Amino acid sequence: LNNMLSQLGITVPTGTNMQLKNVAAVMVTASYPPFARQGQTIDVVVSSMGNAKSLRGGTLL
Amino acid sequence: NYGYQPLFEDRRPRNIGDTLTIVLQENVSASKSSSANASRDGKTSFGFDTVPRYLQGL
Repeated sequence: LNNMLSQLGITVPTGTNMQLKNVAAVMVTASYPPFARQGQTIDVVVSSMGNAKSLRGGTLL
Repeated sequence: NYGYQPLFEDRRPRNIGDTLTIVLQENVSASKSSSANASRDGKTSFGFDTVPRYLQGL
């Protein structure tokens, strides 16, 4: 999250308190199809990877 | 326009001209030693203080 914020233009000081609740770290997996052309779309699977309770209404960045 | 830049990946240097911090912490220490010694003593003696008569010839 700090990497993303820094990339966007906001530098959070280091060694500071930060406890979020609406964010989860996920692994995304997909299947590259045959003869795939750039611009097309595929379906992805999103899976939690640490101590999260649910991904009910989330959005993948 | 700069190229594609990831979002969650750490800021690592990737091309010519990027900067990177080095933390110089060097600490080397080597040593060696050896020795050797030797010794030898000797002391012999013999003395006939009072010789009997029948041995005076020897």
